[PDB]
This record gives sequence, C-alpha cells and structure tokens, in this order.
Amino acid sequence: CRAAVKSVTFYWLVIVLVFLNTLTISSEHYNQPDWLTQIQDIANKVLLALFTCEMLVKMYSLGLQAYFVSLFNRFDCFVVCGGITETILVELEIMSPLGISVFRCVRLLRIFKVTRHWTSLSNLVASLLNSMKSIASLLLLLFLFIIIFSLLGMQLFG
Amino acid sequence: FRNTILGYFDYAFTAIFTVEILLKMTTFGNYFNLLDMLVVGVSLVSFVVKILRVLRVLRPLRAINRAKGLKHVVQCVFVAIRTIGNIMIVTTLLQFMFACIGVQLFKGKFYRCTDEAKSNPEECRGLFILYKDGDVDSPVVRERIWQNSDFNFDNVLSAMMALFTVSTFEGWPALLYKAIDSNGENIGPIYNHRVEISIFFIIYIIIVAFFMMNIFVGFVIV
Amino acid sequence: VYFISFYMLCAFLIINLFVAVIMDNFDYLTRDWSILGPHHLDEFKRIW
Amino acid sequence: SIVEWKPFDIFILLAIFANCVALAIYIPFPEDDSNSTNHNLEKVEYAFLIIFTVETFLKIIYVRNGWNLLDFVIVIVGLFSVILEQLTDVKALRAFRVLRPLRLVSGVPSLQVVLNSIIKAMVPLLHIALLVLFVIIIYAIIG
Amino acid sequence: SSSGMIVCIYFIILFICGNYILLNVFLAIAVDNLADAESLNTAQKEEA
Amino acid sequence: FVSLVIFGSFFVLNLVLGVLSGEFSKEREKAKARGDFQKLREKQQLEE
Amino acid sequence: KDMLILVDVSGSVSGLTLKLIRTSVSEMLETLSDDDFVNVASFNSNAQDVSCFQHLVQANVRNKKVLKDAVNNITAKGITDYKKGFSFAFEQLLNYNVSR
Amino acid sequence: VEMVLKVIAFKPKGYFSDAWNTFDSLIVIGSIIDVALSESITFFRLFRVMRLVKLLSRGEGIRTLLWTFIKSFQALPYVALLIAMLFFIYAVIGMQMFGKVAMRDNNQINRNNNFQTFP
Amino acid sequence: ACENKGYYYEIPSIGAIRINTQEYLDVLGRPMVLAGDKAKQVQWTNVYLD
Ligand SMILES: CCCCc1oc2ccccc2c1C(=O)c1cc(I)c(OCCN(CC)CC)c(I)c1
Ligand SMILES: *[C@@H]1O[C@H](CO)[C@@H](O[C@@H]2O[C@H](CO)[C@@H](O)[C@H](O)[C@H]2NC(C)=O)[C@H](O)[C@H]1NC(C)=O
Ligand SMILES: [Ca+2]
Repeated sequence: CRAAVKSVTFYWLVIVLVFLNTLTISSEHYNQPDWLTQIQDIANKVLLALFTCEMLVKMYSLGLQAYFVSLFNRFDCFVVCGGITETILVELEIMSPLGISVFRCVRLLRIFKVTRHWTSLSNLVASLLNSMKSIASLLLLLFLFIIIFSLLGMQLFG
Repeated sequence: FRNTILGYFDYAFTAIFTVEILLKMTTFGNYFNLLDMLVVGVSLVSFVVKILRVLRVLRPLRAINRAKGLKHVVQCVFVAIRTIGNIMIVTTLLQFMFACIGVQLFKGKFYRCTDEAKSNPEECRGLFILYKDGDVDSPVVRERIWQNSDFNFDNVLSAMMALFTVSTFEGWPALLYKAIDSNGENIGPIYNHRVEISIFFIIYIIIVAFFMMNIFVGFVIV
Repeated sequence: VYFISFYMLCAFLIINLFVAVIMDNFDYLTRDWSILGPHHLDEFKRIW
Repeated sequence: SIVEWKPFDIFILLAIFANCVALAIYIPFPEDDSNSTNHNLEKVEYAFLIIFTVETFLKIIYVRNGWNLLDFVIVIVGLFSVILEQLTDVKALRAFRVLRPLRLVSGVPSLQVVLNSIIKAMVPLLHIALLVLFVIIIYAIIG
Repeated sequence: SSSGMIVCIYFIILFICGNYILLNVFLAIAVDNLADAESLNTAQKEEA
Repeated sequence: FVSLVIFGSFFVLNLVLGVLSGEFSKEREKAKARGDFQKLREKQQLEE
Repeated sequence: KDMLILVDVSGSVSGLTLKLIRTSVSEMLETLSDDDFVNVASFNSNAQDVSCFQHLVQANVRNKKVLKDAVNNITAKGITDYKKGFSFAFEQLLNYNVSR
Repeated sequence: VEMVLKVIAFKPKGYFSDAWNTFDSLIVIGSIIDVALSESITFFRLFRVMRLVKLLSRGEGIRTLLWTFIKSFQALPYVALLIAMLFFIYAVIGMQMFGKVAMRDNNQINRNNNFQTFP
Repeated sequence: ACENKGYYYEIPSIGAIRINTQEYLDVLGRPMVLAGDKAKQVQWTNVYLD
C-alpha cells in the first residue's frame, strides 16, 4: 500500500523528473528555435501530468492530514496548483502576455523537493527560521535608516 | 637580448633538477614527486608551444613540499575548503535560480541602437549625424549599429555571469538602470520604463551578497 | 575563467588570512577586562 | 491621562506613519516648481504640525528623556519654519521634518532596544576610528 | 569653490554610519544563529 | 597609494571585524549562562 | 501661417531639456519665410513675450535673428500655468491691429 | 635643542634602550639638513611627519592593539606567502596570455593598466 | 493636440530635433490636398543662392 512509494526507485524517479523540469526551464534563450519551444511545451504538459499523477497516488496511500503538518507538502500543493492554473490560463481564452514569465518562476522551485533531504544543513535553516523575529527587527531598523536618509537626500539634492 | 640570457639560464636549472631527480630516485628506488618530475619533464619537451609555456608556471608549486609550514597552511586551506562546500552549493543553486528568473525577465531586452532615436533593428541601419558633447555646431557622421549589452540575460550562462558581476558590487548600477529601461523583446530602451523591476536586483543583492556571503565568513570564523 | 577564478581565489585567501589573524588573538578580542587583564601585570611591573 | 493608555500611543504611531508616507509622496521639483499634490501636502503638513504641537503641549501637563527632547525640538522647529514662511533659506530649514520617522523607534521598544544594543556596540570601535583618523591625517599631510 | 563642499559630510556619514549598521545586521544573523547551529549539531551528535 | 590601500582599509577592515567578531562572541558567553541555547535544544530535541 | 510659439520656462525644464527647447525653437524658426508671421512667448505662472516685439512680426531675416537671440537668453524658474499661457497665446492671435 | 637636553640628562648609552627614544634620535638631523638644502630634498621633508604618530601612539588601547596585531601578523607569515604565490602565478599567466594586447588611451588596458611587465 | 486639430511630437534628444520640427507641415497641408485642382498654382520663391 505504501512500500513502493517510499522505495529508492521512486526517489530516483522523482529526482530524474525534477532534473528534467530544471533542464526544460533552463533551456530557454533569446532567438531559440521554434522546435525547441515545441519540445518545451510538450515537456511542460507531460511533466505536469506526471507530477499531478504522482501527487494523486501519494494522496491515496499516505494520508491527507499528514501533509499539511509539514511545510514541504503545502508548498508542493501550491506549486502544482500554480502550474495547472498556468497551463489552463495559457491554453484558455486568455493571452496572459506578462504572466507567462512569472509562472515559470513558480514552477522553477521544484529543486527544493530534492534539497529538503539534506538533514546536514537543516540546522542553520531551523535556527534562522526560529530567529525570524530578530531578523525582522534588524531588517526593519535598516529599512528605517535607509528611508530616513533617502528623505534627507530628497530634501537636500532634490 | 633579455629573453636569450634567461633562455641560457633555463638550461642550467633543468640540468640541476634532472640531476636532483635521478639521485633522489636512486636512493628511493608519492604524488608530490610526480609534480617534481612534471615540472622538469615538460621543460625537456621544450628547448602548440604556448600551452607548454603557460604550463611551465608550475615551478614554485613544488616548493610546498620542501617547507613544513607551507605544506601545513596548504592542508589547512584545503580542509577549510572541504567543510565550506555545503554553503557553496546553496549559494550556487540560488544564483542559478536567480539567473533563470533574470533570463525569463530580460531575455533579449538589453539591445539598443548607437543613436538614441531608432527603437528597433529595422531602422537602426545606415549612417547618422552625431553631435559631439551635445553641441549643435559640432556634428560628425557615425555609423549606427544595433548593439547588445556586454552583460546581458540572453541565456543562462550570460545571466549567471551578469549576476556574478552584480554580486561583486561592480558595475551593478549600470545593469540596474539598463534593466529599468528594458522595454521589450527586440526594441530599444525607454527612460525609466519599469522602475519596479529594481526589486529583482535589490532582493538578489540582499539575499546573496549581504546575507549568504556573510554567513560564509561567519561560518569560517565559527 | 582567468578573472573569475582569480577573484574567487583571492577573496577566499584574503578572508582566510583575516580569520587566521583574528583567531590568533582571540584571547585579546574576548579579554573581558571587567575581571582581570595584563594591564594590571604591567602596572605591577612598573611599580616594581 | 487615564484614557490615554492604549489609544493615544497607537494614534501617535499612526500619525507618525502618515507623516512619513506624506513626506514620501512629495516630489521636489527643480527651480521652485510645484504641482497640485505639493499644494495639498502643504496643508497636510500644516494639520500634522498642529496635531504634533497639541500633543507636545498636552504631554507636559517631558525633558529628561531624550526622545521627548527630540520631539520638542522638532515641534518648535516646525513652528519656527511655519512662522517664518507666513511672516516672510525659507525652505532650507524644511529638512528637519525628516526626523519624524526617527521618533517611531521610541514607540517601538523592540526597534529601540535593538538600536540601544547597536549603539552600545560602538564603544570598542572608537579606538579603531581614532587610528583611522590619525592614518588619514598623516596620509593627507604626506600628500 | 564656495561653501558647497560642506555637503560632502552627508555621504561620509551615510557611508560610515550605513556600513556600520549593515555590518551589524547581516553579521549578527551569521554569528548568532550559526554558532548555535554548530552547538545544536554537537548536542545532536551526543545523542546520535 | 598601494601602501595606503593595504594599511588604510585591509588592515582596518581586519581590525573592525576582529573587534565585532570578538564582541559578538563575547555576547555568546554572556547569553550561555542564562541558557538560551538550552531552549532551542529542548525545542529541537522533541521534534525527532 | 500665423505661428505663435509657446515656450515652457517653468522650473521643471531647467537643465538638458531647456537647451533642447532652445535648439528646437531655433530650428522651428528656420521653417518660416517672409510670408509667415511669428512671435515667441514664454509662461511660468505668468505669460510674457521673450523679445521686444509684443505682437506678430513678418519673420524676415532681421526679425528671426532677434527672436533667435532672445530665445537663447531664457531661463527656467517658477511654476507652470497653462491657463495663463494659452490665454496669452489665444489673445495675440486676435490682435488685428497690425499686418498679419 | 630638546634632543641634546634629553641626552645630557639621559646619557647617550641609554638613549637606544627605549624604542621610542631612538625615534626622535634619527629625525632631528634630517630636520637640520633640509634647513640647509632649502636655500633628495623631499626625503627628510617627508620623514619629519612621523613624530605625530610616534608621540601620539603613547596610549593604552591603540598601541597595544597595533602591537598585538603586528605580532599576530608576524606569527602567521605563511598565509601571506600563499597570497604572494597566487599573485605571482596569476601575474605570470596574465603576462603570457594577455601581454600582447596594445595599450590604448581610451580603453581599460592603458599605459597605467597592462600585462606588459611583471610589476 | 487631438482636440485642437493638431499633432503631438516627441523630442527626447538632439538627434530628434531636426526631423520633428519640420513634420508639422504635413498637418497644415491637409486642407490643401482636399481643395484639389484649385490648390495647384506655381509659386515663385525669393532670390536665394543655389
Ligand atoms: C577556494 C576557491 C573557492 C571560493 C568560493 O567559492 C564560492 C562558491 C559560492 C559562493 C562563494 C564562493 C567563494 C568565495 O570565497 C567568495 C566569493 C565572493 I563573490 C565574495 O564576495 C566578494 C565581494 N563582496 C563585497 C564587495 C560581496 C559580498 C567572497 I567575501 C567570497
Ligand atoms: C486694436 O486693438 C485694440 C486691442 O488690442 C482694440 O481695442 C481698442 O484699443 C484702442 C487703443 O489701443 C482703443 O480704441 C480702446 O482702448 C480699445 N477698444 C475700443 C472699443 O476701441 C482696437 O479696437 C483695435 N483697433 C484700433 C484701431 O485700435
Ligand atoms: Ca513645469
């Protein structure tokens, strides 16, 4: 029921899928060939379908409640919903000229799915996530200093 | 004259170093000794040549084995490099993602014509009259070329190089104000078109250079 | 490659030298004069 | 003073933020030029100054705290500038209203304590600053 | 010429007093939460 | 100018960082007595 | 034609865009002949003539030189008043005292 | 006058015992030389400014800081050797590679910035 | 410009001054082309150097 999804074969399959997604995203360039664009849309559709199928398979064998407890699953849900929304908006009656580039950055964040298995660098991430109040305090003080000096410069050399 | 005089000298050391290798091997008959023979070996092939001449710079690299302190500090540097790599990987990954975002944003939008009057390559052709220092009474004929920025975001590698130059805090205002004027795929710049695109550069600088480069030094200190 | 590699290597070596110098004087940099210090010993020697 | 515990501080903080954003939306034009937005912002600054001097007068009924001294100084400077403009260099003294965002930290103990820690951290660096000054003087003399 | 050079202290203050805060806000995060991570790692290694 | 660059900033930058790094590490020993790291360890030790 | 040139000499045009206007006006006067009547006026919270003419002139070689010299002496200062600037321009086109 | 006044009451033999005392010893003769050459020349003219730092470093927080950092620098003379080796290697490589680029007055490779010589 | 039977021109730099200061004759020529045959008469200029 759940042994196959946690197998190392599944891990390597999802790793090769995310590598394919990264290669698809990082292959765009100026004056790129039209056939390269065609392969890019084909890969986008195929990988979106595969990732949706993988998510649905996981949801029917692991449990819905265990997902939202961890911050990784909710982010993946957001990414997949953004991707399907991007595809339906692109192929729907809406042109979305500027939103094409924005939505690519949404699906670019799949590398976190494979960086989450570090467990060696996660100590720093946990510490900086737990010191968020202090980080915000210093950042806000720096922003206030910048704002004050910007207004003073506006008065002086405006 | 000087090169020939130094050329005669180069023969002398190779004779001494070959003599050193044979006697050292005779009584000893690791990879440090391979480097000792590599420096002397490439010289004997001499006497494409440019590659060999460049490679002969390995002469002082074999003084590390002859000094305990130099070897110790080299090993300490290597150990410091090894422990760091977790931070390098994260920084490189984030810089690659930012390069991809910059490619999606400013792909081919950094082109401009030699004179600030033609806004597309279809009319940026031929000759044009240039006014030196803005004076109307001193005109000169110049050719107009549809040029591209030296540090652009045309492909991923170009974006990575441009973001590296930005992260070194060198020429980053020029790139910022070039991206602010970025209008379209194949059209010229517009003065202060999208000032809101500066958020990309500000966020990238804050995340990488201010934050993840100070974590680098802090973790070295720790 | 030449310029990028030189910049990276030089930056790494410069911060390595800086942190080595800093760690060589960590006793002074965390002296905490509120309890004791070598200035007391110097004053004692001067009085001697 | 009984009712001024929760709402007075919040109202003053909101007034400070509104003054900051009003200063942000001002456009300094070259050679005494202006537009309608600046004309409206002049009256907005008038109202903000009225509120600030009312608060300063009320708070007395003070000087020991540095933040209250700063508030008093900026309030009387604003009154001086307004009186001079009405009864008249003229706008050169206008740069003292940039200290309004500064007193926001007073209302923010968090920011304040952080500010106090950062300021207190500067004491060990004064010797390095003196050394830098001496090196600068010596090199300037040599030049 | 003239007294227009006195305004240069605006940039001197903005640089010295700006880099000082920049060097206390982005270094505190890299020295406090980073030293604790190594201490957390050592404590975790004790149980491991 | 080369000597001014080496002494003026490189030496001074090391001196400025050395004091702050020592001062920041001096805060680490002051905050360890209360046990702030223990709270982070206690919160972290129950996650696994 | 009966060209009447309105020049913005408000504060916001000081700098590069002031000498751009001065050159633009000078090149505009080069498209006029002795059959066309021209005058140049400037407005900054108040409208006035940049020269001594006070009305439309024949725009010959002598008169165009005066306007070119006068338009090169203008400076940018004050606020912008389009209502007071177009009223001055519209009223100068209804003079009919003089030859037009 | 003050050098001789100090020597008379301090004896020449003990003059070199103190590091700071010898600093004033070697400066004044430079001062009495340029007063003659005024009416090569700039050597002792420049070297007379050192008296400021000499007699103004007599503190207790700056002098100790400078001395301990110089001692640390002397205690680690091999990282500097590594940096010098890196500079030497990269300078030789640059001389071999970009040494033939012509120096033009309107470019980054100019008469003041070039790979033509090792310095 | 649109509401007053006119035209709008942009002069961002010196290079655009010469071309944009002569294009207003296209707008002024509209009533002449609509007149047709009656607006076709030979006009002689002033004496000028060739
Ligand atoms: C020994 C060869 C490897 C050195 C090295 O690899 C990295 C990989 C990712 C990120 C940084 C490095 C790195 C550095 O040592 C390095 C790079 C930079 I860029 C850098 O910043 C230089 C300029 N600085 C202030 C102007 C910007 C933060 C510093 I400090 C150190
Ligand atoms: C000339 O133009 C003026 C206005 O620019 C007309 O107005 C008269 O001006 C003259 C003196 O300049 C006087 O008669 C009056 O002050 C104005 N009003 C009237 C009703 O005359 C004037 O009508 C025009 N024509 C003449 C011949 O002056
Ligand atoms: Ca205006």
